Amino acid sequence: LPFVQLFLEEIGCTQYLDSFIQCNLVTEEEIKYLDKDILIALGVNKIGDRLKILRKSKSFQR
Amino acid sequence: LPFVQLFLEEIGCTQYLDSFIQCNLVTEEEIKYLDKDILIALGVNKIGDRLKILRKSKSFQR
Repeated sequence: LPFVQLFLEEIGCTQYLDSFIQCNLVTEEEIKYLDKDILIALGVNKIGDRLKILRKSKSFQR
Repeated sequence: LPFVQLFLEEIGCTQYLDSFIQCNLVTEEEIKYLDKDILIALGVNKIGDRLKILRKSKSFQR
């Protein structure tokens, strides 16, 4: 019962829900099993925060 | 042994020398711990290849 929403809420990325669901980041693993260039492509050209998600994406260890 | 040019040339980043040297990616480690946002911010907004560098970036171990 994953909820990337609860995660994006911490990384203030409420505008990355329908964006992540498209790229496939609605899981607590997909983000941990992906890259950052995927986010930017996901539809988040917003340079900067993108780097944050990069680190947050790793927030998952398992 | 700073020769990222050899590696950047293998990934096709001939136009990332003065860019990498700016951020400090002229080492076989700096890029080993860099992100896509770091590259895009480095001066490579070129969406796409960025992901490649992100992958090759990991090409570095020790």
